[PDB]
Amino acid sequence: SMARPVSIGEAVGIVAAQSIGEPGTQLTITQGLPRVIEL
Amino acid sequence: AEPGIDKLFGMVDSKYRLTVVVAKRAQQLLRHGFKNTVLEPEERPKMQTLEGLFDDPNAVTWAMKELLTGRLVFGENLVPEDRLQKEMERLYPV
Amino acid sequence: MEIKRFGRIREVIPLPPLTEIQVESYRRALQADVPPEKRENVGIQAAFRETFPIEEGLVLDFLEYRLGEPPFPQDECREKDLTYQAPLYARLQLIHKDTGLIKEDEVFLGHIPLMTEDGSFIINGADRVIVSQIHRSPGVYFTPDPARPGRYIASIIPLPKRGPWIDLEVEPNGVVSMKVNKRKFPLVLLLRVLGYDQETLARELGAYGELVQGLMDESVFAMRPEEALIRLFTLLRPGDPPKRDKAVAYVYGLIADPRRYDLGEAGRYKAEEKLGIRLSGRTLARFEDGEFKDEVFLPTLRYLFALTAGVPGHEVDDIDHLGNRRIRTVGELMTDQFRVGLARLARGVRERMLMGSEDSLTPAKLVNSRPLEAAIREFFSRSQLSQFKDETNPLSSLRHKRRISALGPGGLTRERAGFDVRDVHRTHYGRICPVETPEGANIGLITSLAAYARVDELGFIRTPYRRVVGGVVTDEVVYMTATEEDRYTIAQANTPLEGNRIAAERVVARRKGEPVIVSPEEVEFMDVSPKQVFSVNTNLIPFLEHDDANRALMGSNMQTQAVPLIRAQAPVVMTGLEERVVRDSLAALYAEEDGEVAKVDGNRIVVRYEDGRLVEYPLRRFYRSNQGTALDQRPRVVVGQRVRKGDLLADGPASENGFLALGQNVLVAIMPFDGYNFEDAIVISEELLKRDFYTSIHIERYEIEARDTKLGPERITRDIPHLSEAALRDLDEEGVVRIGAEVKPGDILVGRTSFKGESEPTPEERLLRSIFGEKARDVKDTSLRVPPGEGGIVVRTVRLRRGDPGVELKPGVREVVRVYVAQKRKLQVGDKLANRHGNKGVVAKILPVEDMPHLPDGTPVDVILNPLGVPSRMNLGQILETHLGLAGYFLGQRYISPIFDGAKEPEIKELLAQAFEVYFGKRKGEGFGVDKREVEVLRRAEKLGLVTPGKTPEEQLKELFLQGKVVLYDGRTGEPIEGPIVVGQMFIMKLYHMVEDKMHARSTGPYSLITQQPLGGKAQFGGQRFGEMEVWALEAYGAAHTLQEMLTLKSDDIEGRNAAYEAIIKGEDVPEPSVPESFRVLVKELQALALDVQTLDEKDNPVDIFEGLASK
Amino acid sequence: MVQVDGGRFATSDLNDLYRRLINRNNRLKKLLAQGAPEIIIRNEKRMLQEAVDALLDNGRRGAPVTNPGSDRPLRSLTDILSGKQGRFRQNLLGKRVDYSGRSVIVVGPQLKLHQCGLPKRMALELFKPFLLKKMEEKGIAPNVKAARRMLERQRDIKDEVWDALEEVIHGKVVLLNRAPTLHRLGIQAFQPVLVEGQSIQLHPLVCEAFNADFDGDQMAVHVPLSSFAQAEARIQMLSAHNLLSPASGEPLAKPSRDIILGL
Amino acid sequence: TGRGLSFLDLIQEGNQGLIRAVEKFEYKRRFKFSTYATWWIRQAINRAIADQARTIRIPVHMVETINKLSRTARQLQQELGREPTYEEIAEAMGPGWDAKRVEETLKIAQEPVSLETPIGDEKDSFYGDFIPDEHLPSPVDAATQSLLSEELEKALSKLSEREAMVLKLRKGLIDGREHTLEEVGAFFGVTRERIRQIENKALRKLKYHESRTRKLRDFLD
Amino acid sequence: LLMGVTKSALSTKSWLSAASFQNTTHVLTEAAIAGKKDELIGLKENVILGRLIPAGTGSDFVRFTQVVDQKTLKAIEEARKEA
Amino acid sequence: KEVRKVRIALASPEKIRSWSYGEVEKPETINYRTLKPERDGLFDERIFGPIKDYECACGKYKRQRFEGKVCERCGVEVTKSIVRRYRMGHIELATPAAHIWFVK
Amino acid sequence: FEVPVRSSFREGLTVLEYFISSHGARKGGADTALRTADSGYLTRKLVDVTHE
Amino acid sequence: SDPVRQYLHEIGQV
DNA sequence: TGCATCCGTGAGTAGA
DNA sequence: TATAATGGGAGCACGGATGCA
Ligand SMILES: [Mg+2]
Ligand SMILES: [Mg+2]
Ligand SMILES: [Mg+2]
Ligand SMILES: [Zn+2]
Repeated sequence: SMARPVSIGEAVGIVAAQSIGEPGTQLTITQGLPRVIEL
Repeated sequence: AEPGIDKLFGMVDSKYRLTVVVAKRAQQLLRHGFKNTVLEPEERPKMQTLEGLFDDPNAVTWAMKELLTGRLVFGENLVPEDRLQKEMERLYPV
Repeated sequence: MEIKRFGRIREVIPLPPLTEIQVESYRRALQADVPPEKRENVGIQAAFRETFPIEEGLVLDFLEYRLGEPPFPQDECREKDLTYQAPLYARLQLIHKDTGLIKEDEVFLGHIPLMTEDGSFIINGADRVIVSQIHRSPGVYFTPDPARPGRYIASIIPLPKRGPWIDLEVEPNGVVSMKVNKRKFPLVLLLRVLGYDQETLARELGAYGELVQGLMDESVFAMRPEEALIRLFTLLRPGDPPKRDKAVAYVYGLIADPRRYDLGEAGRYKAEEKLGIRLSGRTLARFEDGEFKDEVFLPTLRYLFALTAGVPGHEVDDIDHLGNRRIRTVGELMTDQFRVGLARLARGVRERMLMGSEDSLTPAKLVNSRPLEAAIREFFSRSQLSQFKDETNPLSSLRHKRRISALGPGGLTRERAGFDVRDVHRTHYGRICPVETPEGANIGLITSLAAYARVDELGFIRTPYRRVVGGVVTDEVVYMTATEEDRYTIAQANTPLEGNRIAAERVVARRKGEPVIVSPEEVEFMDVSPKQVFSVNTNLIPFLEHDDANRALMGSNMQTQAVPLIRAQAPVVMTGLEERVVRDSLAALYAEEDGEVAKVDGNRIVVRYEDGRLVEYPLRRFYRSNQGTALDQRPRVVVGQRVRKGDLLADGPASENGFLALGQNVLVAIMPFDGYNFEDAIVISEELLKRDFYTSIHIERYEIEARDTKLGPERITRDIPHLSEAALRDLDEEGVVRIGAEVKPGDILVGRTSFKGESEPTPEERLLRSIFGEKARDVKDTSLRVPPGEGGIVVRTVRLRRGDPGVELKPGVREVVRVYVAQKRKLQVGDKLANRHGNKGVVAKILPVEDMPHLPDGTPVDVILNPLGVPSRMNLGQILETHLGLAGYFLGQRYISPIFDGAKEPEIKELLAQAFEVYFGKRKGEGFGVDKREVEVLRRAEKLGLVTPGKTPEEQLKELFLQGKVVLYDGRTGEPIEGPIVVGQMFIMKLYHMVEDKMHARSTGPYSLITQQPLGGKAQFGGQRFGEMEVWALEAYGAAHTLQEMLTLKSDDIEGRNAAYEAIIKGEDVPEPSVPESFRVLVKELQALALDVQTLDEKDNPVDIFEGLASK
Repeated sequence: MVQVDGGRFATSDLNDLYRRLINRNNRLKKLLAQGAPEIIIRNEKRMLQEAVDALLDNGRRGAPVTNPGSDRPLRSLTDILSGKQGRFRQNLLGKRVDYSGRSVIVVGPQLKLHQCGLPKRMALELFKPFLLKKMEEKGIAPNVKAARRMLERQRDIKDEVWDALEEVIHGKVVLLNRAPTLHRLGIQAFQPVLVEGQSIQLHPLVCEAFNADFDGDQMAVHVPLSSFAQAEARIQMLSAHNLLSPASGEPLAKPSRDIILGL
Repeated sequence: TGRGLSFLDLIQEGNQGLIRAVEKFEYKRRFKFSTYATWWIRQAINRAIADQARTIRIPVHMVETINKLSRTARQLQQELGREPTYEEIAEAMGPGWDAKRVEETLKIAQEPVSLETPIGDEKDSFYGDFIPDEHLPSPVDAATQSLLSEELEKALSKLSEREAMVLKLRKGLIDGREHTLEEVGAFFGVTRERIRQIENKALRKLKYHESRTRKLRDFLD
Repeated sequence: LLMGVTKSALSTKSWLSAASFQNTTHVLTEAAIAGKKDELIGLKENVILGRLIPAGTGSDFVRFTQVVDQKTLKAIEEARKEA
Repeated sequence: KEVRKVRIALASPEKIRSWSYGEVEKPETINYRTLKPERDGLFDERIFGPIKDYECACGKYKRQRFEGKVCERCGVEVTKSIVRRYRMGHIELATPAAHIWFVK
Repeated sequence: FEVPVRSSFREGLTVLEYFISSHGARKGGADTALRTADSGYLTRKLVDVTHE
Repeated sequence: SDPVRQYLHEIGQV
């Protein structure tokens, strides 16, 4: 977000989960969301 | 955008440390009634009322401007908290 | 003004009554208009025929029943919070089997709710609607085994709660298995029970190779049906002693007895048609001659083996095929709940038969009506398919009754619904609307009945088609279900016709839904109209063929959200269906026969009909609906006017001259304006507010009760302790605010005092009273006031009191006051507007007339729409409506363009030319030439390639006007827009969602009992929910103190919130937050689970968060 | 066991479960004292066990305990703790809060990136205690109570309290939030600008981050109280302070729609 | 079954009845045991149904009264063809019964409702979420009491200490208790009649200070 | 050992964090048997107790930082020097 | 006394008894007329606590001067009503009962 | 389907073609409706596993 | 599985 | 070792 | 407190984990 080294104390777990989950409704052998959840 | 936010982020190793410093400093300014301010009378943040310019009631803005000046010293394990509070209560009674 | 009609398609039949799906159903259920001897076995009568006779006097039998007349009119029911209903009496006879004596009587069974002419009900004073329920029709079905290719499953399905589903299949081990109540057992056993012998089964089923060999078990044929029945009984019911009498009492009850197991009549017909047999009763098996006799089983098994073997003439069933799905209407649901409630009467009857005096008994002493009453009441008040009737406007009510749901009792549960049931089936053509259906989790589950679609007594949905013989289309109209439809080849209604004969060599038709091109000789039928394909709402969208289905859906659904306006006007471009909607919804008032109006007033219209009888029609005036809108009737006629039969007298809400008005026609320009139309937002002219466009009357009802309490009675009085005259100003002598008074938040409507709960006044508190030289008043102020963001003029008052005639209050309540307050709402910023094409948005900005883009003649536009909303949405209907609206603006005429048949481009070009002559030629005759600005715009247009170079400015301006684009001047500058803008007349409605109702804020307020967190909702003045995801947001930001503040000081921390409030009002900083209360609730609730939860320190020493309060 | 508005009573099902348990336990004790046969005592003990079962976790084993004339399974302690409506998810990991509000959003084109239009009435309610203290600092009210009673009736509201409210919120920020919150940009900090009308004004550039258009979308407002909370909101959560997606690193606040069209 | 008690509960209470029957039975009368037992079993079952079926306990005789009222009203609605009023019930109940007694009896016969009763169409919300807590003081009330004590301490020091402290001594600001004339007298070394006349005197002078600054208006509500 | 996000989330050392996810009965039972102690290391645990989350400003890294005047610093320096 | 940890374990019958301020003998809630907690009932104030702050059931001691004082008449401790949230009761079973969480 | 829709929204659709498109439209809608739920569940799982 | 059935069975033993 | 059983999951806010 | 009466009545979907054949 800041284009600079991450500040200590930033919680990157929540940020990662949100970053992965956010475009979950945009996702359209397995493809898309079922594949993601499969992995 | 907050004025000089890039510089303020530049002053610290972590943005959250900047937040802590600003918060604590604002608390110190509220407790001592802005009597401990390092700002000159012409450097004082102003608010526009119906009457005229008064002092900016917001302690956070004050703290950020003070921090911008460079007259403040921040860090860990500088002084003991008790000694600090006693000296501060002596220099600026409430 | 003149109304120009388009389209070459002539509808052979009008729309059938749209409320029939309610009215006809419930009427057929009750049959009060038919004499008791003529009453059919369908409906409530069935409940009387199934439950009776009651035996083991020794016998109580049903002779006849009757419905009385309503003890109160509908209006009085709505007023007094009663239910509109008729009494139910049952005439029965008590027959003794020894003594030949017969005791005749008729007993009161309680009251049953009555439907209105509009097809709704009134329950406890509130209008309600019973929603039709689609489900899987009973019968015999055959589906391919998903796990085992080449094998099939045969399902025998009865009606819901009419007894168990039964599944027959061929298992890999080679035998034939049957499943009842999740128990698999070899079918051969039951086959032996029904009396079948190895010989009969061998000769019957032996045709198919080695299918019957798995049906061969020597141990089963080695025993009489008795032993097979007993073994079957011990299989189905372990733990119960296998007695013959109880075995029969079980197996016959389950698989035979009609009062338990009942297939549908349509299910019976399904079985007959599919299997090719005839059912004696509606039951699979029947008890006769002291033995069991089969009906359904052998044919079902035969069909199963035939299909499995691959024998031609057998095919699998589509479970979602509309032939296999039927509709349970209001009458049917109410009927079944009546059967359920009446079956409970039997228990009471037999109970009172077994004990007491067998000598002295009457049907009055035997019958306790309470369960039956409690059944029907449970169905109307608390059920799923019984919904609060939605009337924002007549169309919403009309559509609410035409809803088709797959949800509710006996139906599907959500999240258990796959794509299959939510899909649009090929048989939904003409029956269920492919367009109209909710967005989100309910999609496909809630659908709408088609316009021309009708539902038979069987429950199936059928749609009209015209017969075609040898290329000649007749006027004969046949209603067909899906299965019937699959038989023929049906041509489209747009097929070219010279007279009644088909003029096209290759005609577009369909066989079982599959699109195919054919010859006129092969055409067996034709569609009545495109209208039949879509619902009522969807049929109100002009140029529907130019809109994407997804936006058409929104346009369809949002019309029911349209608020009635005082100035409301019918659309410039209509579909022609607008009057029927107003008629069927019973909003407007019409004349009975040919006559002459005697009297026209605000409150009533007196008509004198030719026969001489004087008929006075009272008019509803300023009535509040369920949704809070305004419903009143405005007279459309004058004294001495000569009217015919079925002519308009008064106009109902949201109606202009008998036409449906959901909004107003405004002048729109399509062009971005200063980012105020950014992302679907809408800019409007202040002029709309000046002339009172999009202004609506809204009435809210505020109720209060004064009851009897153990400390003392609560009273409604003008005396309110510790209040100035300024607050008591508009209150009358009794304490109720005078009607016509203006109330704002904080004002008192009904003054009420209540005796204080016994309290120990703090030394400070009771000192203070003496400080001002006063004594503590015996009561405190409970008075009803006006909640924040609400208010208006009080238009009505109602006071119910006990000790006075005609009124009986619920126990303990002394009096009840109702205050009806109305307000006139102007269109403001944040109110939601929408068109019929799915384009919707809130009003972002209201510009003064000088800031609006305007025509060269000085005419400003009403509304500015953003073109960016068009392309991704793919609804071009609004564009064409805007062009035709532009033509109709200058031509001063309206239009009717039905769906799929209507105005095409060249016609609109002609109309735009004709309008252009008026728009320009006027100016030229007024002695005005072409403007410089117009020349510049025309140059830019030449560069755009919108006009042909070299032509005169007038010719180019016409070439632009034909495209629906005009020169537009910026009101802020006077400089023209650099290019021609689309300007026209569009029909826009103000939706029920308004910023005035939805705005809320809370500093502090009421907290919950157990959790001590702020309550929910604006109505309760609660707080906003900060959920898991929001906490995740704060965590991701890394704001610790903000989050902690949300978790403690702002919600459940008592000491914390108190100290924070006190710190803020004193000007200090908020203190350190302490332990939240919900966590203490957690600890104590975990202690109730016998788990010891200990908060410790770094030394593992116990830390008490209860501060010694929980420790002895 | 509480008395509602109508004078009637509302109670928790745990009271019924406890009642069953106590009744069956007492009956058991009496049966033991009276020397009942083994069968009776056995059945009674079974019933007791199933009563403790129903109390602790209902529906776990056998048919769930329901009230007379109802199909609704009574709510046990396990049901209270577990689930989406359970104590944890509902009342612990999330809560309803004070100093919060909501309303319909409307495009803010005149706003700076760090600003949001805030309706006067809403701000008056949200900042109410601060407004009371400010009213006491000036001569609008002699004390806090008088000021509160003054604000209770809308007709008693004059312009001086608005002018004081302006000085109250000065420099402070509020939090705007839209559901569903998919990522941390579903909540952003803005400087409130008091506006007429009941609608919240939202800056065009944050709409993408909020996934907000105006079809009638609504948003919630929250007020950070402490100087720490305000410091966090202003430094960390400010809209203008986060211009890039924490996911892709690309700008999440960028020209779109009409802007791109004009440029 | 269906009286508010489970089948097994009825069976167990009936078992108690059976025990009573066994202990009280006499074979001398040549009666089958079922005859004598049935009475005690029905008695026990009925006592159980009357005792345990209500969340808020009501005495058995009152239960009999309520059931009687129910049957009476049911007969009345049975014959009249409509739900009877309190007056008609008062009539069919005989002497001593008026409309008010019927109303109060029906009011006292009301069973409480569950807080977990479903509100919407889903499991989303419950009835108990819409009920405020009237018991615990809101922060506004707490600050009200606090500021009340503040201003009362502000205006009470305006004059001579001992008489104001005698006023507080009567109203229990000091000790939180009202002291009798002889006691509140014996406190500071005085006795009897004077004390009351001082309180009034205080309350007279108390009418001075505040009336000049007028700080106490709003707290009087 | 590889396991999915669900099993991983349910296998975490913190019982407060695990029980608030799903399978609450299982988690609570095993934890109660083991006499498990939650160290409140993560977020959810502290959120439940309404404590300050160990992240952002709540981090043990940045929350102990002090802010002081040059004058006050000099004063402390005096007090240290003379004593 | 900051909380650095949260421990969870089983509760012995003795622990459960040391939690309880009394046994609930009667399956009763409140009186049908006076609408007050029944003696030895689920809502009984002699066990869980006073309904009104610093006041007993009979009304003998109505003030804060008595704290920790149990009335000899109505047997109610004089203290803050908030303890009604914090105070456990208990039920002594005739025969032990298995906690279903450790069974099913 | 063997037969496509030759018509644009400019030209306008036959009721047949429209009804043909309704299938795809509905399918897409339901797809979205379920997908939101699945995605949300996934997200909650991720948050729960990564929160510390 | 069913307490009532179990008790009825235990009743039929005598 | 694989088939089969029980058990436990299934977005958020608003309103009602 | 006393004829005799003696066994009830309702009612989708995919995963991990364990149990069993
Ligand atoms: Mg959008
Ligand atoms: Mg939107
Ligand atoms: Mg009488
Ligand atoms: Zn006492």
